Amino acid sequence: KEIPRYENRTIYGDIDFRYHGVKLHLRSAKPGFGLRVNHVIFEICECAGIKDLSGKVYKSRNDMNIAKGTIEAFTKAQKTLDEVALGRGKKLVDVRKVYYSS
Amino acid sequence: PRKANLLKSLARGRVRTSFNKYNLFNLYKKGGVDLKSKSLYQQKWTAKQETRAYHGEHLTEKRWQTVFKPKLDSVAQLDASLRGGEIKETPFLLQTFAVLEKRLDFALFRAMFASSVRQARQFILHGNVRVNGVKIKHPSYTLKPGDMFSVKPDKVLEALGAKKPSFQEALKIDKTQIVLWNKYVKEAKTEPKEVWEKKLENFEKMSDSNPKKLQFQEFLRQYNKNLESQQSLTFDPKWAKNLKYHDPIKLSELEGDEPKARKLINLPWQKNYVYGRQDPKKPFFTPWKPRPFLSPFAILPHHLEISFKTCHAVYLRDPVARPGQSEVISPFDVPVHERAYMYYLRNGK
Amino acid sequence: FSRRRIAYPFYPFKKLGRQHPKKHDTNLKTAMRQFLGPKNYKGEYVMNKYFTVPTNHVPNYIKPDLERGQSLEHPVTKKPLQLRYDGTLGPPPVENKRLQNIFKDRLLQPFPSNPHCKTNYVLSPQLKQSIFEEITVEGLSAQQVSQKYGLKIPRVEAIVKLVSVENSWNRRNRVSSDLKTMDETLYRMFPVFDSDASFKRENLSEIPVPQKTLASRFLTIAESEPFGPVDAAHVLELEPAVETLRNLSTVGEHSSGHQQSTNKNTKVIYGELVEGERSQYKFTNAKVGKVGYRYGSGNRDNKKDRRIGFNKLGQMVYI
RNA sequence: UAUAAUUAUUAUAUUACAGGCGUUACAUUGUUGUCUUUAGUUCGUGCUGCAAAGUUUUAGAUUAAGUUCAUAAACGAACA
RNA sequence: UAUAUAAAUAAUAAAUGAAAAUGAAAGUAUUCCACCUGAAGAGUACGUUAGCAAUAAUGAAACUCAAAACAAUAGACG
RNA sequence: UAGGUAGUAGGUUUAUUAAGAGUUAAACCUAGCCAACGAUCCAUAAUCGAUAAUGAAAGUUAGAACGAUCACGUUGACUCUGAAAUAUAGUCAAUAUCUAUAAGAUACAGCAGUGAGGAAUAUUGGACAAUGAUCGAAAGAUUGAUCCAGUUACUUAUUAGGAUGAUAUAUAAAUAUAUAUAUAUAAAUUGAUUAAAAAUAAAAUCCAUAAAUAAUUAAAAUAAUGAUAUUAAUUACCAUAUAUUUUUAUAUGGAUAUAUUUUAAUAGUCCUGACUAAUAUUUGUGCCAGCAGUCGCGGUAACACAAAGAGGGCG
Ligand SMILES: [Mg+2]
Ligand SMILES: [Mg+2]
Ligand SMILES: [Mg+2]
Ligand SMILES: [Mg+2]
Ligand SMILES: [Mg+2]
Ligand SMILES: [Mg+2]
Ligand SMILES: [Mg+2]
Ligand SMILES: [Mg+2]
Ligand SMILES: [Mg+2]
Ligand SMILES: [Mg+2]
Ligand SMILES: [Mg+2]
Ligand SMILES: [Mg+2]
Ligand SMILES: [Mg+2]
Ligand SMILES: [Mg+2]
Ligand SMILES: [Mg+2]
Ligand SMILES: [Mg+2]
Ligand SMILES: [Mg+2]
Ligand SMILES: [Mg+2]
Ligand SMILES: [Mg+2]
Ligand SMILES: [Mg+2]
Ligand SMILES: [Mg+2]
Ligand SMILES: [Mg+2]
Ligand SMILES: [Mg+2]
Ligand SMILES: [Mg+2]
Ligand SMILES: [Mg+2]
Ligand SMILES: [Mg+2]
Ligand SMILES: [Mg+2]
Ligand SMILES: [Mg+2]
Ligand SMILES: [Mg+2]
Ligand SMILES: [Mg+2]
Ligand SMILES: [Mg+2]
Ligand SMILES: [Mg+2]
Ligand SMILES: [Mg+2]
Ligand SMILES: [Mg+2]
Ligand SMILES: [Mg+2]
Ligand SMILES: [Mg+2]
Ligand SMILES: [Mg+2]
Ligand SMILES: [Mg+2]
Ligand SMILES: [Mg+2]
Repeated sequence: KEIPRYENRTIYGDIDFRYHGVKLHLRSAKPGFGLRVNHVIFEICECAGIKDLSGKVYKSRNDMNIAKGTIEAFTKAQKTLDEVALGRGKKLVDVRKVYYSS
Repeated sequence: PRKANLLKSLARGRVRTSFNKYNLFNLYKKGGVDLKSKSLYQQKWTAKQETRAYHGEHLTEKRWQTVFKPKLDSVAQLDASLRGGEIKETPFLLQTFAVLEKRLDFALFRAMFASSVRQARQFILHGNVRVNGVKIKHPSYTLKPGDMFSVKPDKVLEALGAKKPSFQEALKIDKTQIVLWNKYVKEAKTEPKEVWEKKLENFEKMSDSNPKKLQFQEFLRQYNKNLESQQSLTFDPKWAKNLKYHDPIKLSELEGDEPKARKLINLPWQKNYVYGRQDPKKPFFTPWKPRPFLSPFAILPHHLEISFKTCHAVYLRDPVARPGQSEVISPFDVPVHERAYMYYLRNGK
Repeated sequence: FSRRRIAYPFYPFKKLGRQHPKKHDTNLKTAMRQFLGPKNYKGEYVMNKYFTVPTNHVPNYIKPDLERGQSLEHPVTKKPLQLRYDGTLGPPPVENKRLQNIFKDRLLQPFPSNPHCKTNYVLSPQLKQSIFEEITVEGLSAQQVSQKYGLKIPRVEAIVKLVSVENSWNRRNRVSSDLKTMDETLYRMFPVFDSDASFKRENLSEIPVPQKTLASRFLTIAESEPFGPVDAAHVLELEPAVETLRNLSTVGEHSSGHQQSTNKNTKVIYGELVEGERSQYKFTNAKVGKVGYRYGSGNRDNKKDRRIGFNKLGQMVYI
């Protein structure tokens, strides 16, 4: 599949998606934060290219369900900035990127 | 600190902040750090082993954990947009072991004043260093931007110079040197033609590698072809007779007396001074020469500026992490430091 | 799957087999012997290509991956040698193409497994002397020197201070031949810094990242609405990045627009000194509530974070 | 082979065991009886379920027979 | 006796769910009340209250253990 | 613990105090007051911080140590001084001990120390030199407050050696500068016959420092006063003159025949089936001896018991 990443580093915003019995609470991270997440999610991220993340798993902690849930969450739970702007008719600006611009 | 117990063991293969030949070979054969087929704890453990082996070997883990600072330092370039091209990712987590670089021990080692951080520690504790003109005996002294520190020049020459051979080692080396020189002259005198032609053949292929090219040219032009030419590196038979055999070395009477044994040695490349101990008063190999296996470890840090003319350095700033380059010098790739960083964040939980 | 693995070289090497019971050798030891080569009567491993030190301003770092572990070369011919069946050494049957062409980045990289570490450039003595003169003799600003030569302001200040030390050590005629040999040897060990070349020049547009700019923020505004760096500064409540770059350009000692006269408005009284007194007193005004030692403060003497400092003479003092 | 040498056997000893239809088919190899001339037992790729699994190996019929058709996530294959 | 609106029933989409399944809810939300925090001890002992009585309400702790429990799958068995 | 309260809730006056107030004493009324968001009663506890521990944080714990507040000085009540005492006063009551046998004295919750209790917590130490406190016009006197030292690894920090290092012999005609020195002899500890090591580990070599002895010897304190104290620190000859981040050199007078004292380095403890880092194998017992935080291991394959080799943490 294809996973959208914010600056090829982290997810867009926070995710609170539920897979069957697994409650995935994932939140974005600062540059250079590191993967401070459960080992299953850490492996999925390291293979998918995510470098900074933070989250906690609630209710069931079955490894396989966690892996399926996190892949799905990346795929559909999150939404890119461009898609939000287009469907909204508004402009979303990254303050960090525009502060360091020319 | 921790006692040096099997620092340079081959089986473990750990790389240390040292110029030692065994350490160099371990670095040579390490072939990266294996992290496949390991549970996340095992990967974290291997990373801590390797990083702690290199960075802060002498620091106790409790001290290191207290010193370890979660917040890392990085620099952002405004001119990135001016170039208008793809930018290299910033290696943020290569600055995990950057706190140790303020210490005077690491500062000396990076500045190529001591062969090892342990040697830097001993230099500091023995009163051979001065920070801003104040002599500091404590290795753990932390430095500030714009600071100066100096080391006694003799100590630096000892660190970066070859080991001084003992009396009997030098005497043996001289005896065998005379033995081989006598062979060279005898073979030159017996069949001068073949010796000269092979000497010229060696002269031809030199690849700007040794300084004997200009010596040999001066040798020839000193007495051969002062004004004549050939249509020059020409053969002469006089030098064969001019060569004189050197007297042998008893090695049993000359022992126990350096001045007496030193008057007999008259080698063309070593006159009136035994091998290595030209001036025994100095602690290093006199005349001074770089120590063996110095090339792979000679690195110029960016956070320090060094003047070997006077063994003075300036602490420009703390190491930083620019796009595509990290100022912390380490033989471990970014993932290893990532695993180590996430081990120490939770105290190894 | 974790197991203890002896750090055998990844590259192939001859492994000892049927051996005399009174040898007591190990595969690691023979690997080192193969890598180093013969040790002569002088204790020098001449064959190993890393025994010597480069004199051509190109660092000679380890390339185990590219040379497949063949570290032996003729000292003069500088051509590869490998062990044969007979136990002697000689040219390899084929030439290693990877060693033939090496990228400049790999040349400057000392450690094979870390491509983020590079060795800085040694500035020529002429460049240091020119910087010294321009700062002192010509009375220019270190900002100008940094801009022309591409160095940082801390670097140029370090250059001038070290050159002053060198001059002092020189007019005392203290520098011996050994130090000159050391400098000559190490000078040819690292590349020289060419101010003309752009890719050697160091970037001068570097800013420390404030904690707040590292935190992501997002605003939803009319698409037409233009958003610029200054608006980002307002919403992030930070000084504009260009302005911060300008500010740090003036913090240099010799840089333009520098002044440190802020602490010149405190009432300080020096007590009178009479004969025989071994000390003098300075009295500095300090407002009540802002001066003195707190009552009931924390006692970290017996804790892991105890404060340890140094005095003027350098003695370790429990601050 | 040229009275000798070598070899093979025999006899007498001894360390040394050999020997056992003694126990254990509830330790076994091999073989055999009954279910049994009974029609069952499994694998590769695909698909379904988060998964153990399932499918194929079946609605309905036919055959001595998962034999052969009809529909069907199934398409084939192996021991029968 | 075709057309529209309400209610019940039965089968479902989406959703929820550990699944079986629910499907004007066991879905999307809001408000209020009651109850649960491993098994065994135990709704037991003691106290109190009320009843003619059988009893009803309230209701512990000590000892022991890494158990205990639901849905569904594949066999074996009847 | 389901009802509690009876000066109890309130009103009016008088009395003491500087003062309001059923706070206390006296008189007359009203019939109230608390209570299932927990009264009354019972048990427990000294309380808190800009203090200590922990966590991402809200929080949770301790109340040792620094500081703040309260109560007590064997137990209970009362009284004079004062603005303030139910005072470590006194009286009285109670308890235990002692000698002087008396309306007698003491009560180590002041310092040091002793017996008991306990798994467990120190010297019957030096000085008022510094900061305070008391008396005195002052000189000064006292100060177990306080400052120091001793026991204790209870806690924290620093130090507790760097570089080099896999063998020793014998041979090598009798200064244009060479060089990949090359041959024979002997030995080679534990495990093993190669990815099975112990092991640069050891020995040996080069160079330092600690400690000792010599000189200076500040500063805590000045007018003088130093318990700590055999002070820390510096020089390894002392000091004067010159250049000068410091450092160092130049060179003069004081003692020697072209120097200027000596000099090293012996870590314990836990674990190696998984959670959990630790593959180099071998021996003993055989559901016994035993191990174990959880799963569990041991009845002849024990990676788990007891050990050797090797290894992994903390130090
Ligand atoms: Mg799991
Ligand atoms: Mg393991
Ligand atoms: Mg038998
Ligand atoms: Mg029989
Ligand atoms: Mg049978
Ligand atoms: Mg059988
Ligand atoms: Mg699936
Ligand atoms: Mg069937
Ligand atoms: Mg559905
Ligand atoms: Mg729900
Ligand atoms: Mg439910
Ligand atoms: Mg009942
Ligand atoms: Mg059990
Ligand atoms: Mg069931
Ligand atoms: Mg059946
Ligand atoms: Mg009144
Ligand atoms: Mg009253
Ligand atoms: Mg009354
Ligand atoms: Mg109550
Ligand atoms: Mg109490
Ligand atoms: Mg509290
Ligand atoms: Mg409390
Ligand atoms: Mg207290
Ligand atoms: Mg009292
Ligand atoms: Mg008492
Ligand atoms: Mg009282
Ligand atoms: Mg009394
Ligand atoms: Mg006492
Ligand atoms: Mg104790
Ligand atoms: Mg006093
Ligand atoms: Mg400690
Ligand atoms: Mg043996
Ligand atoms: Mg000393
Ligand atoms: Mg044990
Ligand atoms: Mg056994
Ligand atoms: Mg165990
Ligand atoms: Mg054992
Ligand atoms: Mg052992
Ligand atoms: Mg150990």
